Amino acid sequence: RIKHSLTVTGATEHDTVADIVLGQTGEDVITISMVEPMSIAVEDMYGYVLDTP
Amino acid sequence: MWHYTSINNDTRVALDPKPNQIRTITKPNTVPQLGTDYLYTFNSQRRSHTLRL
Repeated sequence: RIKHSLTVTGATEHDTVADIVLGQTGEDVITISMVEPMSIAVEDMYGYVLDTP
Repeated sequence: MWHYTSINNDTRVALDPKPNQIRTITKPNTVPQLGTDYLYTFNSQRRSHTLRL
């Protein structure tokens, strides 16, 4: 599953182009959620920072 | 004046597979071997056989 990294320069020239429209994701292929869930360690669950007057 | 907010989007409409992927998610599920997708728990009530796809 390839990731891309796009830039703002190139060797071509665009003018007045179409609006490439897309829709319908589905729920089988692309699932959309949020919290988010994370992954850490074990001892890192327990820590604190003390302040002083 | 709190006016809380939310996101309203059909949850059934966005379940239906694609017309060219509907092939994949039906019969060709013989390649994989289930395992985790369906839900099954057993109680010696008894008896309970809650097998739920």
